[PDB]
Amino acid sequence: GSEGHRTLASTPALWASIPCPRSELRLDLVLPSGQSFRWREQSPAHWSGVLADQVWTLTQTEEQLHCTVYRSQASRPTPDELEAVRKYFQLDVTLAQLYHHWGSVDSHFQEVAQKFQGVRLLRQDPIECLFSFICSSNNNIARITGMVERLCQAFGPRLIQLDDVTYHGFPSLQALAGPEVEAHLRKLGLGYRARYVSASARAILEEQGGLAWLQQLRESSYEEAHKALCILPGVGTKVADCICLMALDKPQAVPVDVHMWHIAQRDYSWHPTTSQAKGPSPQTNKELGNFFRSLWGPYAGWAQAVLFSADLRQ
DNA sequence: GGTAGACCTGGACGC
DNA sequence: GCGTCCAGTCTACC
Ligand SMILES: Nc1nc2nc(Br)[nH]c2c(=O)[nH]1
Ligand SMILES: [Ca+2]
Repeated sequence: GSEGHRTLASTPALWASIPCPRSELRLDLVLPSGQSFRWREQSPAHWSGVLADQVWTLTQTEEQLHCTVYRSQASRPTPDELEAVRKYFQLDVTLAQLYHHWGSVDSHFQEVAQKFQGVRLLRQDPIECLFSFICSSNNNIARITGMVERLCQAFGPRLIQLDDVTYHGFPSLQALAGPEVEAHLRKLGLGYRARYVSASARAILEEQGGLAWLQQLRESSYEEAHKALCILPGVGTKVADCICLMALDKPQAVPVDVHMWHIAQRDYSWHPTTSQAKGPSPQTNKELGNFFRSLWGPYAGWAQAVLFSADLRQ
């Protein structure tokens, strides 16, 4: 009853709502689609994960997003805590206004969007977002998900346990920069990225100026932010774009990967024109990004999130 | 300035 | 049951 993961039905008094129609958000289309890797549908239509250093379970009805938080006396999320959720899902951004616009200038988008509504971008923590995507390169979402879980279990603060699940906060820079981290990460199965994580944490803490340097890029320009991130080991064009779009408030950033290349070729008959290469390469990937920006506008990265999410569900 | 190949690690084929 | 193919970043040499 009071044990295990909560469900809206089981612990009624332990849930607070926030107005949000499925047209503004679809948990099942945002949480497991490769933006954040820390949410799990422990119970049908109920997603659990760490949000703002606390564990939460979320579920939705046609017009409501139901939230419950596990902190001592179990109580309802307060108005402030709920505000943290609104911020995570960037709810001030009207997804219906964006879909209308993109669909107005892109007939193919209008078509896909008609069946994949509620795909918006999570506003993530720079650090969590940075190392999670360092683990993403040349990998698949399912594997990346386990790597990130083992990484947080081994180096992150222990939060609380529900059923046989112990939740952990994302490791700090100091922890990731500690001694022998790479070796431990390799036993955890991160492959060659184990080096990127260790090397990137130290680089940030010992050469770039620490956490302030990262949290800073958020006020800088996409052009600025993207160049800086590429300095870090394991952070190429894609990873840096994912970070700019999902954690540094650069909504025009467009991560270019195998999925976006397939979407470009199959749904737009796109081809590189300013570059000599016929396939993926540093030059062609940059062109594709510009292409999608030119097509969708200022919030091109968000539109990209819709097609990418839709391309996974296949 | 612009490419071939190696990288870790499993699922998903295909024979 | 096995050898490939897949889901980006970094460097050789150009
Ligand atoms: N373009 C793109 N590539 C990605 N890889 C991962 Br893993 N997640 C994403 C994403 O949201 N967009
Ligand atoms: Ca590939």
